[PDB]
Amino acid sequence: ASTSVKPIFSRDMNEAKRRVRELYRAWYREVPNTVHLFQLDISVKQGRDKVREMFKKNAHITDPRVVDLLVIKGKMELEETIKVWKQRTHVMRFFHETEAPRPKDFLSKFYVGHDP
Amino acid sequence: ASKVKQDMPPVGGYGPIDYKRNLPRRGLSGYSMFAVGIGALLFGYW
Amino acid sequence: LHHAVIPHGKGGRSSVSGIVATVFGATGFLGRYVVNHLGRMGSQVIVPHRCEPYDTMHLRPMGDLGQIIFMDWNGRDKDSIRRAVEHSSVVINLVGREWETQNFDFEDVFVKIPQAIAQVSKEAGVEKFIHISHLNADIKSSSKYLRSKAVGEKEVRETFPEATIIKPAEIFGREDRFLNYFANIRWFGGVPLISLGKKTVKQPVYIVDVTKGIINAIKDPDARGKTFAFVGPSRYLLFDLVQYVFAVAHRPFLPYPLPHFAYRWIGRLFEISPFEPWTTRDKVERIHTTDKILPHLPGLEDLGVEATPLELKAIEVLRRHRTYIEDVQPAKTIPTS
Amino acid sequence: ASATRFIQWLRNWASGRDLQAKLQLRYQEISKRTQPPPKLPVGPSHKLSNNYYCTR
Amino acid sequence: GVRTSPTGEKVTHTGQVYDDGDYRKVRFVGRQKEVNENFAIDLIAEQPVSQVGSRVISCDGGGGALGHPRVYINLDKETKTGTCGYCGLQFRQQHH
Amino acid sequence: TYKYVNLREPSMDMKSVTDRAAQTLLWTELIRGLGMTLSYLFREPATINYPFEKGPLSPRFRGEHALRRYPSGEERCIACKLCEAVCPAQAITIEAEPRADGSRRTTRYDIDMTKCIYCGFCQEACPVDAIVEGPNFEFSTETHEELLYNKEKLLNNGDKWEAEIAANIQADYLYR
Amino acid sequence: REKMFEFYERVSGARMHAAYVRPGGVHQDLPLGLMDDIYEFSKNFSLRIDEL
Amino acid sequence: VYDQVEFDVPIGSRGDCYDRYLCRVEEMRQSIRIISQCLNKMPPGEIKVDDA
Amino acid sequence: TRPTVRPRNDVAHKQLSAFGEYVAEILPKYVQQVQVSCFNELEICIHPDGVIPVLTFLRDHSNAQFKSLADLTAVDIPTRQNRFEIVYNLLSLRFNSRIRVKTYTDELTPIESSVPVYKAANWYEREIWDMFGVFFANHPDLRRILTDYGFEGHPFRKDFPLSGYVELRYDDEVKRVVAEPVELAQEFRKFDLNSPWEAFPAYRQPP
Amino acid sequence: PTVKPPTARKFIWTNHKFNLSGTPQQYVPYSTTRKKIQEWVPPSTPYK
Amino acid sequence: SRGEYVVAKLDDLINWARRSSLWPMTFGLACCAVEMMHMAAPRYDMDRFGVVFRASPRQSDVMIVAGTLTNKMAPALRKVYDQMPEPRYVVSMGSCANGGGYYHYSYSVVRGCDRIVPVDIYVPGCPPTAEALLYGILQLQKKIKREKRLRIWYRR
Ligand SMILES: CCCCCCCCCCCCCCCCCC(=O)OC[C@H](COP(=O)(O)OCCN)OC(=O)CCCCCCCCCCCCCCCCC
Ligand SMILES: CCCCCCCCCCCCCCCCCC(=O)OC[C@H](COP(=O)(O)OCCN)OC(=O)CCCCCCCCCCCCCCCCC
Ligand SMILES: NC(=O)C1=CN([C@@H]2O[C@H](COP(=O)(O)OP(=O)(O)OC[C@H]3O[C@@H](n4cnc5c(N)ncnc54)[C@H](OP(=O)(O)O)[C@@H]3O)[C@@H](O)[C@H]2O)C=CC1
Ligand code: SF4
Ligand code: SF4
Ligand code: SF4
Ligand SMILES: [Zn+2]
Repeated sequence: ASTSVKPIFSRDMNEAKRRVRELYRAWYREVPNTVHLFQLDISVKQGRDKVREMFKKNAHITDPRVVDLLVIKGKMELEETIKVWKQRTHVMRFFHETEAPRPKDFLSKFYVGHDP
Repeated sequence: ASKVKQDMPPVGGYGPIDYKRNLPRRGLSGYSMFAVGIGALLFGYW
Repeated sequence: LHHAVIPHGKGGRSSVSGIVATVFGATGFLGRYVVNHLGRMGSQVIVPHRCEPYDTMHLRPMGDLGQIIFMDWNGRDKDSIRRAVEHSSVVINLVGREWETQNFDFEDVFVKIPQAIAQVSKEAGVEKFIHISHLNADIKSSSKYLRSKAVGEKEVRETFPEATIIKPAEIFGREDRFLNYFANIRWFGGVPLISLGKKTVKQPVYIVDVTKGIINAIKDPDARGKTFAFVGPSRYLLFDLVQYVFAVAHRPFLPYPLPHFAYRWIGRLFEISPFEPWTTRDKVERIHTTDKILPHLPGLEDLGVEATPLELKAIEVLRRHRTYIEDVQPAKTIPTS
Repeated sequence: ASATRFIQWLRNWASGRDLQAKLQLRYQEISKRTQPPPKLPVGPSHKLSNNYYCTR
Repeated sequence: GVRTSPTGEKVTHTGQVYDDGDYRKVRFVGRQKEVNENFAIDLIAEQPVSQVGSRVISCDGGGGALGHPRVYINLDKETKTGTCGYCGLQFRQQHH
Repeated sequence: TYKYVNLREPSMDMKSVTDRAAQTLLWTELIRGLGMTLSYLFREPATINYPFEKGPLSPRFRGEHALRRYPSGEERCIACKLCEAVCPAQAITIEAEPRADGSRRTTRYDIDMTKCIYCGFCQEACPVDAIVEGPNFEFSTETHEELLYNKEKLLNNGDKWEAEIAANIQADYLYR
Repeated sequence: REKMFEFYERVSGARMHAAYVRPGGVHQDLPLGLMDDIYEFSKNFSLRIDEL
Repeated sequence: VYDQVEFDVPIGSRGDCYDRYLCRVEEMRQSIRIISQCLNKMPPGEIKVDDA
Repeated sequence: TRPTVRPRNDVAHKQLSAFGEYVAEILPKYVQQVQVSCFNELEICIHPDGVIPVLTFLRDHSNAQFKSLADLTAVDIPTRQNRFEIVYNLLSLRFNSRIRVKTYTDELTPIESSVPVYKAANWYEREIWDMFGVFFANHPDLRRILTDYGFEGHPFRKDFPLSGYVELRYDDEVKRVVAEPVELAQEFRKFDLNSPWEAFPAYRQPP
Repeated sequence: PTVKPPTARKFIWTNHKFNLSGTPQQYVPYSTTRKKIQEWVPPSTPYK
Repeated sequence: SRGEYVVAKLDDLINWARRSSLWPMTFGLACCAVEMMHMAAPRYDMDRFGVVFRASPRQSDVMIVAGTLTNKMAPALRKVYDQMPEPRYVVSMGSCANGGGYYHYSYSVVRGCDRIVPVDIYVPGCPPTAEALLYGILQLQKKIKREKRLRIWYRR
């Protein structure tokens, strides 16, 4: 039927989850080299927490093909970092250091502008 | 009436335009060059 | 609010913050950070400068088109001050010098100039005035710098009663003359210290913390007419701090004792330079002044700023001083009050 | 164009060509910078009859 | 023409002028406010009315193809002149 | 039709082999290259003495923009906005209203000269020859803000350059 | 190249980005005297190639 | 109108940088040869389609 | 003939039509539609499973010999279930002819890499992945090629905004180039240009 | 121009100016339109 | 024999040397680099002004930004600027470098190189003619001639 689709790499979520955990391990081990190689001012703990935050925001996916593309993109991102195709500016773009904290409560948004 | 006037080639066209490669022949033969060089050495040696 | 100063946008480069700020002393260490924070949110910044225009070029990329305006000014010309403030809603005085020149002494930079700016700003109808003083300002201090700070602070409060006075501790940062000062002592074999760096406790504050505190003061109606003290989170012994500084810079640390009299001649010896001295008597007296504890004054937390630990930012400053495992060894902190 | 005959001979011999007949600098052979006005022709659709747009 | 506001700033031919409390006039300190002093509204008014002897007259702005699209102006009303919508020249029918 | 650029087999007789040996050992073809650079040394250089001398241009040259007037001094621009619609870079910003005398005239006419690609489409589109690209190309500035032209700047350019602009239009309008 | 930039400028008013060839033909007809100057340029160009 | 002009296509034999250099230099000569025909065969008429 | 009207070439139109039927007869498993345009361009529309077989036949068959891959690109059509149209433009030097082969895919369905057939396809498929987000299976080295490192999104999708979501500037406080949400001093001005009157009756669609 | 002088116009500059960038005569951009929204001005007297 | 006089004449000397020996680092990014190359070519011969054609970034005194600065390229341009020894100047050549130009509204383009580096001269055009660029370089020379580094130092 219309639910019978072509897979990317994983035929079901359990196969997809294995790839997620393999990608997470690769990122986890890369952070110490990245902090040293790019001479970042963040700690290894900060880098690894940022990695965990990025994986968590996609925890609600249940479509294996979507998970496949997330892993494919995550691996491209890792390769850019390991090969030093990125510069220090690209690595630090995950941390939004120059962006002021936008308000989140109703009142604070009400005082500043019109956006919800 | 004023006649039409626009940029056009002159009556009879333009003259010939060269385009083929032209690298002229110069100098002496190999025999002549080596003869002059060897003659210079001998006079210098003498 | 006049219709041109109503804030619009989302706080970015092309937004309208509604702030129109004249920043005196914008070309120095603290000034560059203040202008950058004003520029980020789309403020109109007027930058009077005494220096060459070439020396202000680093400020130009900090604002959207037309948002940074440069004017000539002279500290002794009240008309040049008036031209620069008469359209502003806030005036920030960051003017200062760590040494005296033939043309300007500590009384000029810290007393006469701040009073002239305050008086002209009041007459021009400027609403807010922010004046940077010093935590250790005091008329009994051996440092002439710190004595002038105390006198100037009193005159500003009399001239512009609603002024916000900020009294920071020694400030560290990339362009600071604090951590970089200690790092550059290594450039000579001797590493002198009054006593042995003991009897001096320091509470340095991070440059960005001071900048956020100043910016938050501009936006805070409560802050008008108050005096703040901006200090870091941890108090340190001057010996531990310098030892930590050398450890982060991967340098060999060789302490050796000295009293003030033998520490004043070295200060005098480099005061002979026709440029920024490496050190001076007054600089040594300030460095060896214990940082005052002033619990009757509000601080960074009253303005919603979390003081940044020195250990989190020392590498940022001192990485360039390294010769070419990160044990680091955090410096020992005096027990908190 | 203003080179002496000696310099003309020298550079012609060095290059192996008669450079003077094809100078790479322009003199008076170029067209006037003021020209008489043109009168440009009109295309085939400039007609007063048998010219309905649906035929073209 | 170019008049001035109480603050001393010149008023443009479009009527623009920063008011007393507008900070934006700080951009003119140590520099100048570019103002064009040939107000077209005053210049076109200096032109005299053409008297013509027909009900309809045409204007192309002068200079043929260097002017504006040719328009035809009705001159039946005797309580006003006929004005060219493109260049502002005025025409009036003589007698009738 | 086609030709071979490099399909000649060298002859292998003494006369020819020795000619090539002479070239290898006596550097003859290298000496020939020296002759060409020596010949150029004695040619007059092509350099003009800028700014006292100027590169030639034509009446069609597309340079700094300007707004024009009629001989009476009335503005030509009647705020049709054809220029703003056609501008490939969206470099033109226009606002308009009835003037005091009822005329249809702009109240804003801005060109961001740092968005402009100097294509000349605006002057092609203009039905009344109001906006033109004049002959000035020497208007570099020290600040970005100086290149954001408003209507006052553009009218001043028209009054400044009209003498030359009119002559250039007179020279090319029959090609348009 | 500088002289061929002049041909670009004389037909289009720009030395490089002419925007001259357009769907339907070209923007403007050649100015009078241009073909003569192109002839004079082309007459001497093969010598320039030979020097190269 | 490229099918109304006469020119030759230069062809290499070794497929290396030198043969590609020779092809480009020879293509410049052919362009001069084509320009010569364009100057002579330039017709009169309008320069953009007569369909407004 | 009419001086302003492009002349038709009926011989090429017939030749391309006959060859189009030829292709459809030989690969019925994959060919979904064959059409020839009024300016004589042949398009073969195929099921995406037929990429390698159809391209291989067109390259290697004696009566085809489309040795050159002129171009490979994608088109985004959001109204379709399979929004992405993948277009292969091939050239035959032997028969001095061109052909276009088209297939489709959605955001989650991989297409087979044609690098085995045309090594030219390597970078073209990286560009399609970068600009449209279409994944190509078994590509030797699939990664972004045109966008900035770490760039998020696929900017040639019809729903990606013209000016993007982020912009760059140098920040003096952190001494580096930083990325921030896009703000424009002048918003891009959308123009509504379409005439409300139909221009081309020949292309009218049923109500 | 000594042979073909330019046509005279009343509005043409009689005094040409060179590039004024970097001087006090430099051009400074600004919006040439008037304020678009008029704000309500409260009465200058107490309610009662 | 005042110090004002000596400082005044010493300023003129160093200003003369610096403007008379301007070594550019041309950042040829796109089309504008072609016109920059025509400024070095024989007709204009920038070298005759003391402006050497191809100079390494280590010895350069001025960076010419000739073309579109994309986001992917902005970090590399800032790196070159940071490595230039002082005194250093930036000339922004052409619409793209000035403010984005034709590509101002693109997702991938920096809207003017003055978001990345401070710019001393803006040269308008798309591209500016070789002569327009030369005019801009000569404008930078006069800007250097006006510098008063030593006079300001003397009055500190
Ligand atoms: C009686 C018998 C007596 C016995 C003695 C008789 C001896 C005479 C016969 C021998 C003649 C010897 C000639 C000496 C020159 C050396 C020759 C040589 O080595 O040149 C060949 C070299 C390689 O040539 P290539 O074609 O690339 O490859 C060949 C190898 N597979 O290629 C080169 O070296 C080319 C040069 C490379 C550098 C090019 C840049 C410089 C060119 C301009 C130089 C101008 C002339 C300089 C003269 C200065 C004089 C002060
Ligand atoms: C800064 C500039 C200073 C100059 C100021 C003005 C004065 C200019 C004087 C320079 C003289 C050299 C310039 C002219 C060179 C051009 C002449 C030429 O092109 O001849 C080419 C000729 C033919 O070569 P080709 O076509 O390959 O033929 C091969 C088979 N026949 O090839 C030949 O025939 C070459 C024959 C000579 C081969 C000699 C090999 C080198 C031997 C070294 C001896 C050096 C002696 C001179 C050194 C100086 C001492 C006086
Ligand atoms: N940095 C610290 O550790 C602390 C700083 N402060 C105070 O903060 C303020 C700024 O600190 P910082 O920015 O480090 O000082 P800087 O020396 O870094 O900058 C000083 C500023 O004052 C200007 N200035 C100095 N003298 C004069 C003068 N005579 N006439 C006109 N302008 C003058 C300078 O301009 P030019 O560039 O033209 O010389 C410069 O812009 C000062 O008031 C300082 O006392 C307070 C506590 C600690
Ligand atoms: S020249 Fe082109 S880009 Fe510039 S304003 Fe005119 S139409 Fe727009
Ligand atoms: S300049 Fe011309 S095209 Fe543009 S609005 Fe004015 S009249 Fe219309
Ligand atoms: S400004 Fe114009 S010529 Fe220069 S790089 Fe941009 S598009 Fe090309
Ligand atoms: Zn009219």
